[PDB]
Amino acid sequence: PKIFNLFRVCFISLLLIAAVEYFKYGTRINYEWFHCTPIKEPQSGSVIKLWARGGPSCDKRGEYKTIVKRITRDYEPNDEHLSFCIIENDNVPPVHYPIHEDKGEPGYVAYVGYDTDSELVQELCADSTIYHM
Amino acid sequence: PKIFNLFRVCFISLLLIAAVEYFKYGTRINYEWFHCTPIKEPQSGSVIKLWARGGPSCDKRGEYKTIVKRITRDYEPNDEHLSFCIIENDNVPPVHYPIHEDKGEPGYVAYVGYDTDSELVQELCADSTIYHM
Amino acid sequence: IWFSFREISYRHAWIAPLMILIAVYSAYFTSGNTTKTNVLHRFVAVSYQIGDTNAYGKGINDLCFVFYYMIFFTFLREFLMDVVIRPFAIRLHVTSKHRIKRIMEQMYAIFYTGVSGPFGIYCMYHSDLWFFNTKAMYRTYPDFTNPFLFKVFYLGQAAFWAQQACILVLQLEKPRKDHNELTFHHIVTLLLIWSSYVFHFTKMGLPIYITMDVSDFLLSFSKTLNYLDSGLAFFSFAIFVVAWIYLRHYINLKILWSVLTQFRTEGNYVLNFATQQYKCWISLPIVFVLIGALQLVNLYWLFLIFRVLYRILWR
Amino acid sequence: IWFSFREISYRHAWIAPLMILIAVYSAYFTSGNTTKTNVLHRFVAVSYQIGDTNAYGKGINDLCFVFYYMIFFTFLREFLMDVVIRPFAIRLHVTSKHRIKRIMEQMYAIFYTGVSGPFGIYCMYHSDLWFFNTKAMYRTYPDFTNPFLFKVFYLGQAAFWAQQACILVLQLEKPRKDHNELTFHHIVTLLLIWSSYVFHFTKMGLPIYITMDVSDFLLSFSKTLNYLDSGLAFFSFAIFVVAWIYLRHYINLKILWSVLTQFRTEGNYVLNFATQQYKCWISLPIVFVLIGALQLVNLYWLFLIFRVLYRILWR
Ligand SMILES: CCCCCCCCCCCCCCCCCCCCCCCCCC(=O)N[C@@H](C)[C@@H](O)C[C@H](O)CCCC[C@@H](O)C[C@H](C)C[C@H](OC(=O)C[C@@H](CC(=O)O)C(=O)O)[C@H](OC(=O)C[C@@H](CC(=O)O)C(=O)O)[C@H](C)CCCC
Ligand SMILES: CCCCCCCCCCCCCCCCCCCCCCCCCC(=O)N[C@@H](C)[C@@H](O)C[C@H](O)CCCC[C@@H](O)C[C@H](C)C[C@H](OC(=O)C[C@@H](CC(=O)O)C(=O)O)[C@H](OC(=O)C[C@@H](CC(=O)O)C(=O)O)[C@H](C)CCCC
Repeated sequence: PKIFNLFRVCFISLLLIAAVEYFKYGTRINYEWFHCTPIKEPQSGSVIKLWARGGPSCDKRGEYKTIVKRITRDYEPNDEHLSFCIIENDNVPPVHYPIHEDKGEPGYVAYVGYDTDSELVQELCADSTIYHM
Repeated sequence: PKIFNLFRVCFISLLLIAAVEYFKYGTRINYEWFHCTPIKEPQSGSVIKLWARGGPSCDKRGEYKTIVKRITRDYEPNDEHLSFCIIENDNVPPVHYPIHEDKGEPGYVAYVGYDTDSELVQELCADSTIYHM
Repeated sequence: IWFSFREISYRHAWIAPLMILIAVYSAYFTSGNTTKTNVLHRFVAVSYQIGDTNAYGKGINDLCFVFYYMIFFTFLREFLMDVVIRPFAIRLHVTSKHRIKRIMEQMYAIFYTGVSGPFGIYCMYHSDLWFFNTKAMYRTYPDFTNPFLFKVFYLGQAAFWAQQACILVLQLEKPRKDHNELTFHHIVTLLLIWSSYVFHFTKMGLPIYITMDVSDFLLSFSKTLNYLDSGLAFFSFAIFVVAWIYLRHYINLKILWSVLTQFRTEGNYVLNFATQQYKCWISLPIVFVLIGALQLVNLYWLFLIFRVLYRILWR
Repeated sequence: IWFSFREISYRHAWIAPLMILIAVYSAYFTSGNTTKTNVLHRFVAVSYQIGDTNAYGKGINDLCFVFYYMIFFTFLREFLMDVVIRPFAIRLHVTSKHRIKRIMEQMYAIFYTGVSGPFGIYCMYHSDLWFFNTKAMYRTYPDFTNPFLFKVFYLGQAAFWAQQACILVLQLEKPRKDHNELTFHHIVTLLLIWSSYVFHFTKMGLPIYITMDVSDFLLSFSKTLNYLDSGLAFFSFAIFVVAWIYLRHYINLKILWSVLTQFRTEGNYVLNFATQQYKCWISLPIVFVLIGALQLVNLYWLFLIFRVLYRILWR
């Protein structure tokens, strides 16, 4: 009557079940990490250009999430205050990327800089609203 | 010469060190979870109003992150396509909340809905740009 | 009554699970709301009904249901075995220890499989999977919801096999029986059931339930006819070997070939973590490895069956 | 040379660490770039220099440096102990086993503490912490960077105490010595050092290094004078008990009161996970509990010291 072996195997099995359920939940809520890769493009000084590119699973939601994550994780508003804009491609469906590596234009781009050069962001975002952070 | 006890204690100590370093890193990159609490406000039908409220550590960056996380985690663009706007309070510094529970106006608000009622979002975001997702 | 309960629980091992089941059912049925708003409903019944249609979702009340019916199958095994088979296997002239224990086990297997085989065939009859069609096994993949009967069948099979595994772990018998690969087979079975349910591959798993169940029924019937020393046992063994060959090997090679071919061709084959579309190039090796492990274990038993046929045809 | 190496490593335990140190230093110094672009620099030197000022950051090369100097202190302990103390403790008329082992240990402690005490006092002299000022201990809290000498001192203390702990774990001696609370003290010491460095409380930790070091120096000197049977040992014991009372209890109650009072009043006291501001109402209990545990362990030893003074004053 190895009661402890039963307890240990049930315990392990429940941790396996919970680990797999957390894997499902975490990959579902953090799916843009797997499907979208950020593409930076320095413009001049501190400003860069953001967009994400993947397959069909990198939708507009994934691009937006990737861009805002890069904005809020690569710039420190405590050191210096930053400035950015999000520009949407309205000639594009929410799901628009293909499998193969010839993908066209992104659904979202962003220009991000520090307030030390805010005129460049202002003249680089044509007439899109600029968010301060 | 209990070599295995030394190995086990060193192993445990390194896992302690790594767990604490991951705690620091994760609480630093996901700080808005601790400092900002989302405040929803249903308007009519499927649309709601988003903002976050906390102490001085809930800056504009934290509010923006909380709002976009709620937008991208409470609405499913695969089921139905959504629509939203982000509205900034420009009469407010990036760091503006006090310790006590009398905090004024947020630095960011958002109106989010489904495309089944997109006219309500359009007339509820006055002249702010509307993002599709 | 401590000594009386100890003696009863020694003699009748089903009294404690019967008390648990009786208590839970009486508490649930002697009440008001018998719907999902009761706390005992997650144990007694399947939860997560989508609206008021016939399609159920998944959650943690699935674990609660599986655990409660592990308790139920623990009760049923002992109660049925003792109360029914004792009289039946004693009024039949079987005089031994090994003979009585194995006729016990194979008659219980005959009963359970006779219940669960036609059940599975009825579940596969009211769908497009009818007659082991392998395309309806992939067309509408993500399958977050299952019908009522399909879900209760699936989860009852999971509870039965989980109870078998925990009995195998919590030993109450001499383990040494000369067939150890059974532990590996039980591990593979629980992994298959659980991963099949969790990753929305239940339509893919139903044919395997059917094929393993019918083979188990025929094999147990043949071994019982052997135990009774009937002389009609060889006809049953021939029927069993033909049905084993077909239903296990032909159908499961068909399913394994279906993986390789129509896993990539039917339905969605672009990975999507947001939409929970796991049918992709990554999970194809996992699916193939699990079913191939099951089929290797079955091929071993086919070798044993051919060995016994050999002995029977030169001795 | 297998037997020769075995005999040398039995007799001289420092030969293997000396070989490791010699190899690493020769590989690092017989090269080109001796700056941070070398792979051995993260072991030989402290890394993460902020630009070209005198302030260093934190990272994983800190762990590499601590490990390499654990190896260095393992070498130094055995080599110094044997080669120097053997001759010194033998040309001095000490004839016993317990006497020779403890004079060994206390003379090594005297050497190490004589090096590390003035070092710490010099580090605390070139800052605003001068003379146990407890406000400069909190004003500029987040303290992500430390000066060169401050960092090398801090991490050398960490490496020395980590080596002491691993020696305590990897036993090479009869453990039973009648003082077990030493294991708890060593656990608390490593927790304090590591959490002090990781959570940017290093200016808060420097006074404790100073106060424990000077007390260790005086205590080891008094115990050595006891071992040599000098007769001058009682004067040294009185000096030690006065300095112990002051430097440990008065200063560490001052620091514990400083926690409760000026943890909340000096510098930032609003928690900020983004700016790594951990000085808040949450970490105040943690800091107080750790330092209070250290002070309870010290109070126990004060009881023992008073007990010995009692014996000396009625016997
Ligand atoms: C992008 C990343 C995402 C990742 C995504 C990843 C997702 C993951 C992938 C998604 C997965 C999807 C997967 C989908 C699949 C879903 C599956 C769902 C559930 C399905 C599983 C169900 C599990 C059921 C399995 C079972 O049921 N598994 C079980 C079925 C399995 O475990 C049990 C098997 O049924 C075992 C069968 C063994 C057979 C042998 O045993 C037979 C012997 C050799 C002969 C016979 O048996 C004996 O030998 C008697 C011995 C007994 C003994 O052997 O000890 C004795 O004497 O007592 C006797 O032989 C003799 O005796 C002859 C004798 C006389 C003669 O012939 O002359 C002689 O010769 O000696 C004859 C009958 C005498 C007749 C004389 C005519
Ligand atoms: C929002 C959420 C975020 C969370 C945030 C959270 C963040 C976390 C919080 C942030 C934390 C911040 C924290 C900041 C702090 C930073 C700290 C950094 C590092 C600091 C640590 C440094 C560690 C050093 C500690 C040490 O060093 N710790 C160590 C120092 C510690 O471990 C070791 C201690 O020094 C041990 C001291 C023990 C003393 C006794 O021992 C003395 C005995 C009783 C007497 C004597 O000693 C003997 O008794 C001899 C015995 C030996 C024996 O006892 O066995 C023998 O005979 O052989 C002998 O007594 C006799 O013998 C008399 C004899 C004759 C007589 O009197 O007539 C008699 O009477 O019998 C006398 C001298 C004879 C003289 C005759 C005049």
